[PDB]
Amino acid sequence: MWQINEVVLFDNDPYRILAIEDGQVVWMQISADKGVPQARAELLLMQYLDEGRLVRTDDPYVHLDLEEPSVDSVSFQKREEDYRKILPIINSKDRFDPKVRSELVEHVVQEHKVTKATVYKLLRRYWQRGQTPNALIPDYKNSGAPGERRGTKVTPEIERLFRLTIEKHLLNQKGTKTTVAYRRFVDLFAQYFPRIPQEDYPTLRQFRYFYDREYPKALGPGSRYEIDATIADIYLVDHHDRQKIIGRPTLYIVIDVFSRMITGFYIGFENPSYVVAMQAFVNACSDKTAICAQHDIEISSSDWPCVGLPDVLLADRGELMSHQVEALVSSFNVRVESAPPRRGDAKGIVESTFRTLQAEFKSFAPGIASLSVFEFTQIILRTILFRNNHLVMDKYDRDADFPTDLPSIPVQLWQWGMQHRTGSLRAVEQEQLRVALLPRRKVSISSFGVNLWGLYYSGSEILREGWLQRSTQHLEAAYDPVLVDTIYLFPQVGSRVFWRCNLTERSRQFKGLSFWEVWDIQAQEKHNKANAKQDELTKRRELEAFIQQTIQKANKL
Amino acid sequence: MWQINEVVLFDNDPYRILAIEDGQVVWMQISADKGVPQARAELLLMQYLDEGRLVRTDDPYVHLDLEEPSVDSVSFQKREEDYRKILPIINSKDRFDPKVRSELVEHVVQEHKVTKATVYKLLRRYWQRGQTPNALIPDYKNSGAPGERRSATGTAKIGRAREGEGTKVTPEIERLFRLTIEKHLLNQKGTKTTVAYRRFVDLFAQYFPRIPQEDYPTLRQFRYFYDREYPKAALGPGSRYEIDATIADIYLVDHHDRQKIIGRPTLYIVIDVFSRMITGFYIGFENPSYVVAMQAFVNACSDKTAICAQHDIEISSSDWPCVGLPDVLLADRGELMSHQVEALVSSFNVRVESAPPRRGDAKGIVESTFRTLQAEFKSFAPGASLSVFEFTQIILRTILFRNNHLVMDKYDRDADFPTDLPSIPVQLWQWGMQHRTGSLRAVEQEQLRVALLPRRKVSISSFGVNLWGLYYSGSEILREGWPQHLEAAYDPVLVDTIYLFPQVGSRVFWRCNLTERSRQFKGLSFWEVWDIQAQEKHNKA
Amino acid sequence: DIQAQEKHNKANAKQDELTKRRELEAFIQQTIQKANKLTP
Amino acid sequence: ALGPGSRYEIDATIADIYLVDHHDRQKIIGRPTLYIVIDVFSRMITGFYIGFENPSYVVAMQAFVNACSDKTAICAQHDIEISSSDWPCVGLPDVLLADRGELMSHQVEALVSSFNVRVESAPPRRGDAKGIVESTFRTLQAEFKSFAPGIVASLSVFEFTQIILRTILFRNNHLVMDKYDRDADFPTDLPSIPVQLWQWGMQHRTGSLRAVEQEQLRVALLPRRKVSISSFGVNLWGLYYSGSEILRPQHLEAAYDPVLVDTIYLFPQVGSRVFWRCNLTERSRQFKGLSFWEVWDIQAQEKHNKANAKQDELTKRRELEAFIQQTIQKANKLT
Amino acid sequence: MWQINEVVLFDNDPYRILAIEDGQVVWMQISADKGVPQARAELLLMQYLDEGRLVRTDDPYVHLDLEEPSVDSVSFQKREEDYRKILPIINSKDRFDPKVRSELVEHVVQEHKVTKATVYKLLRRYWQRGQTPNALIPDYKNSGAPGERRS
DNA sequence: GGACAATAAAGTCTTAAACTGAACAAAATAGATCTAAACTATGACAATAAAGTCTTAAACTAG
DNA sequence: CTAGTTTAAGACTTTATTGTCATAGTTTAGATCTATTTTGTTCAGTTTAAGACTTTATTGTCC
Repeated sequence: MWQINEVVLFDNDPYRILAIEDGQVVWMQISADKGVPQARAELLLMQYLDEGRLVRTDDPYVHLDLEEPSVDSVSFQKREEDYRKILPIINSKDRFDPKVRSELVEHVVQEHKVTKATVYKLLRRYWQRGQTPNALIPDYKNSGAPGERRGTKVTPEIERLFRLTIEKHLLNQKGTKTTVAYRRFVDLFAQYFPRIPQEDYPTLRQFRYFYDREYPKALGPGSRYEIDATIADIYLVDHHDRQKIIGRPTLYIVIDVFSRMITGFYIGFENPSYVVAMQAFVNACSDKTAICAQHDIEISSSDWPCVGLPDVLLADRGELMSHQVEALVSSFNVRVESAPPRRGDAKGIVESTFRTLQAEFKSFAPGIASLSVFEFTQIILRTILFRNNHLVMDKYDRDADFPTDLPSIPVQLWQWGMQHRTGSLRAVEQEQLRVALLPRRKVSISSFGVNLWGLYYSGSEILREGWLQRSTQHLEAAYDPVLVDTIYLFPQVGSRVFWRCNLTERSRQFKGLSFWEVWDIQAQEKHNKANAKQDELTKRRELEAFIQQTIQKANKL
Repeated sequence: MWQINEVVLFDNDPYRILAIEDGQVVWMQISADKGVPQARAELLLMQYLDEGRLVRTDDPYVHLDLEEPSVDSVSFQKREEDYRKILPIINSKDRFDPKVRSELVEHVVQEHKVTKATVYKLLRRYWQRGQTPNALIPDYKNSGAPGERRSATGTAKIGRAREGEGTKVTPEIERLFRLTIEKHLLNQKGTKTTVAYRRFVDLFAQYFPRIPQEDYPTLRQFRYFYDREYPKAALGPGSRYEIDATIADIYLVDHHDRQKIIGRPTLYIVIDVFSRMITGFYIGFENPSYVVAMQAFVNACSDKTAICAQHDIEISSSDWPCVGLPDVLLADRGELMSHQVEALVSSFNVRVESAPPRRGDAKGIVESTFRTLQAEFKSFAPGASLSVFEFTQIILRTILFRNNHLVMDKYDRDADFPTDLPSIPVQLWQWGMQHRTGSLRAVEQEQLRVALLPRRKVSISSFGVNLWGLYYSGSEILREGWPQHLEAAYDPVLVDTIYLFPQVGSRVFWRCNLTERSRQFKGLSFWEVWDIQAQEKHNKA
Repeated sequence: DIQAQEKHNKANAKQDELTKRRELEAFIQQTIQKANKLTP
Repeated sequence: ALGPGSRYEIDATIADIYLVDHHDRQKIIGRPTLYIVIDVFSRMITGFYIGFENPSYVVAMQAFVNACSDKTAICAQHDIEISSSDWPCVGLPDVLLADRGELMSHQVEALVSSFNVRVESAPPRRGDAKGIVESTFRTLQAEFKSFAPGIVASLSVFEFTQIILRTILFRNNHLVMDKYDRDADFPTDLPSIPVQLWQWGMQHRTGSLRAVEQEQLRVALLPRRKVSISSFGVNLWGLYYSGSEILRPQHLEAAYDPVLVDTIYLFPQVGSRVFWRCNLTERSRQFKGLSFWEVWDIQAQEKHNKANAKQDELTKRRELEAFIQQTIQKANKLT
Repeated sequence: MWQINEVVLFDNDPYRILAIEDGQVVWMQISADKGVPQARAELLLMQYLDEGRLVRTDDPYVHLDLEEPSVDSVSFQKREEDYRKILPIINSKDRFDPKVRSELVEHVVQEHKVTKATVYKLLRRYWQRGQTPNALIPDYKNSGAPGERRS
């Protein structure tokens, strides 16, 4: 038949069923603000349903199922107090009889100190809203009419003036300010209302508010780096030609201070110095996927996650060149200060399989076994990968703010610092950083091109700029001391642009060499120019030897 | 899914993406001349893309990075000076935060003595055009309105003042100019702009009779109009050469048949005057003369690799670098056949001036091992156990050693000579060729050799061509088989082949070889033939 | 009238129906078990 | 007087079988547990729920959500044609017997104030669910204890559910009780069968049940947790969610179902149960189709292999490096 | 490396090289009947040679080193006075400078009573056919159209 | 047919007067960039006032 | 009687409207810079028609 607390229409009037009992049905109207529940017989209701006067519907007070008032709020306390006050009446069996309802009402009034009208209102709300305690929540959410409009105040004539000024000035126009429109409105208001003094016009605050309302519109990873170096005793061999000898190698490495993780490396075949370690620093700031791929090693980004510039470099300015210091401090914003004492990390990398000599940093001095470098580089790369990824450090010091589930592995510390301490590193382009840190020397210019170290170079920019004529000047060029093929000329003193120059025909017979053996060959040629006078006598002796041999051989026949 | 410096359309407005970091994307509009970059979330961008309000397009500044202003131009220094101003701000990781940005702007203002609006404009230009230094090049290429006309407006005359005063070209004058050009100049040839100007003057006279003659448009204005919108588009290497000769007293023999005795050798050498270097040589077997020294001169101008290789000596181009003609040959013009001098002067452009007093530099080559007799040049007049091979080898090796390693003592070095430059012939030759001379001149060896050989008149008969009482014949003479004073060049060391000149006035030659009925003289030289004929004549009477 | 008689018959004893439907339940459970066993 | 719908009670049991998916017959789900709701007056079963974890009252509220809905759809979905008379159980009861201290606070608040259901003390249990199951299976005792979220064989589920439903219907409609304590007012021609007693009580004493709608009741009884907000969306239990209303406060909260990780219900303002639906993002897309227990197990496995696996991998990689280095050096020396 | 009086092809055009001094090379084209020799840098020619824009070819005027015109013929005389006319200009170190060249041309015009155009033609023909006296022999040998039918 | 003019056709050269094109310097004109001082839009805080809901006291009222 | 209703007054609850700051970023007139177009003057090198010279094929007069 029907359920409890369900609403029906009886001649376009909503009613709620309160109780169903054998032979009787009690209901109430939920449209007015007075009344009491009333009962009648089910047969009448069946008759009205058959005629079509009763129809089914929904509950206008269903939203009260979503309410959960917070503690120590007015709604919560008021609901609890109202329910406590009216509880004894609705629990009684004879709650729909006027007499017993009366005695209960005055019984509540006597002990709760409340008038009868409030008790009747509470009972009415409970019966008309759905027979739940959430039906006794006050309507304070209605106060203030949220979302609705409410030293002269604003008048409808003033509102019309505002709308007029906005309509002809602000709307469908660009480049117009609000202050000039306010000035125009002030002019209009003054020329309509001359009586009002000047200090009583509406302000620009009100004008702007109306216009806006009515017309909506500590130290983590990457903080500082360090540099170390070591020497390996083995002599290396050229890969393509197994007879050439290069020499014993020297290894430079770059270390993160926080996580003690290795970021870059370099291999050089001369005495260690701070000028050459800058190539290791350049390598440390790049992406090593290509270099690992070229050595038959497959790598992922996760394995070596170290690309970008650091914040501080730990090295002594005394042993570096001035242009390098200036480029680091000013051009790339990297601070340089004193280097702490170093420990044997590079020897720890290499001591596992080779004998090592102590390496000491000296000054830069330019001017006058069948293992190959490829296998050596592969071995060093794989050793670095293993040491970074899987080896656990025992002497590493742990600070207080570390989880107990964090092992002393450099990559885990790096990732923890990325996710908790320092974010990420800055971006840089590789070619500019690589060129800006090479050693440089003064060059000369003539009709044969650019002269550096006795070699001659040429390019397309010097030809187009017609320089060979109007520049015969103190110009600098950067050179890589490993290959003589290319140099980089700086066309203006203290500039940022460089031009690339290649070897000319006069010097192409030095192609493929490095500057060290070029200087060696030049020393040998100087010695030959010295001892040509002694060579002349040997040449003469060979001459008479051949002459006499030929004469005696002819005399034999 | 997004790349740095990528341009997208959002509600038909272009936006450029500047950075991506941990869920945030920073972007900036590139259409207006105000504003600052904004940041949003990537999920919102994905919603925008899926809905259909965001699309991809191309960057309108892709051409910018492929630019290169020249140095000393205002663009270069302005770019370099402006990029140095905003460097501390773009190097910061807090450059997208208003308060830190304000602090950085204040620092830049205090340091570089520049206003705040300029800094904001520079930052906006850097961000809107692609985050490259070329984004800081000014727009001075737009000033002056390049490629547009200035005739419609104004009243005054543009240009210099007449050294009295003309007029200004107006559109009606332009119409008259175009009418005249279309009438008298277009789609024709051989007509001049001066007569077209004369034709325009008459038309201007009849249209504007009031204006005097001195206020007409001039010919420069007419020509500029027509061109604008009717386009028609001291000593050194290889400068003087000298000749010297000597005689050695030893008697040489044939290499194969050691019984035969050839005689006493004569040696010719050619010397470079500047660096005192030996350039060529020739071995004779008679009294020295200039006609035979021409062969040494021929050998001096060729490549010597082949002749040295034939004698089992291996050299390179750097050991004997003398290929080409000198400017001057220094010998006696009187004691030469006229055709030789004519060929040298006209066809090859080599001057012949008189020789200076001689020296003894040939003896130093030859006197080191053998005794030498005096040699004297005189007029041409034709009509032991040691082979020539070993003698030639010895001469070549001595000359090579003298040229490469010996150091001169009496030589006077030039003022410009570097101190570390040894006084050696090849070093001086290379230095002078690198600094003063440049290069030598080109020549073909066969023509030069044939042009300097001796010549003799021949006769025609049934047997063939008769030279010095010998008979020659060839293929080309058979076609015609014919006497207008023909002539032939011969080599006085071998009688096998001769060079006939059929056409007078040109040195085009035919090759002729000995016939069967006179080749009992084959293999030997003209001197032996002359001796045999002389002794036969003496003993037959 | 027949429906009332059928209802009275069903409500008379209902033990036979109880046993028959228990047998049917056991049979269908065994059928499902056998089908599950033969499924793989 | 007591009647149908005056008191409801909960019971649970565990069956010693292992279940597999209906389509993929190679995935083991686990041992099943059964929850049932009993009406005290008629001893009739009103709702059910099948779980796969430790019995608890927090999870037992899903059988109460089931008990108040219409069961025709689920019976049809398991290929069973049913009429209303066989299962007449739709509406809300008066009192629910359970442990008030073992439930969450929001659950009790919603039950008491928003739906007006009184929560009282539970009586001792009997072998009801056990008696349902032990007919053709093996049973071990099940004990309710606390809710523990977070980190700490040829039969399919379809056939098990079909058997359970048919057994429930048989016991409800046809079986006759023996130890039932009859009342004086009962007619002599009324046998002790649950549906007959239900009909007599509804006709004589109680009337009907109360109205309710299922979506609000189900959402109000789910468990909740605090969430995080960032540029990656909403973070709950380590997973990431997003929705349309987010792309448009310090203490926000969300409701989740521990059975499927696909959707969550965020509550934007306090004092109301209006919610927004949030779905998984691609950043967590590889967790689709799983449950929360499996996700917690996977996280436990991931966090487990970080104590001895470190040294094991250290040693393995060390000898691997030694081997590759030695073979490379030997190959180089040979050439 | 190049020699004096050598012919090269630059973008499929023949050019003859006339002089070399201290990194500068003077060259003239030999195709048209107008123009003056131009100078540029040697490294630019190296650049051109690098990417195959400059190759070597054969001299189209080698046949002139075979001619010995007889005395008392018109070619002999004409060549003699044509050489004596321009001898002052070609013996100067400023022959490739426009202004000094103009002054020398004016001097020859005044002293020999000849037209400026003839002097420029003689200079062009001397520079184009290999810098020898034989380059100043007239083309009278083609006159008369020998070995043809007049019709 | 031989021979000797011998007349004419085809190509090359010089002149004389005129013309041309590139380069420089000075006018007039058009667009771009910076300064210096003032200005504008926006957000945060505090105060004030309007609009709605609530109970009390006392008499009233329909039955 | 009597069970249920009406009204005026004062306090409470919620929120819209307004007054002052503080500051990151923008506007504006005027001066100066950078580049252009248009015209006057000069000079090194070029064009063009007419006639003359150079060479040789084709024909005439004669044997």
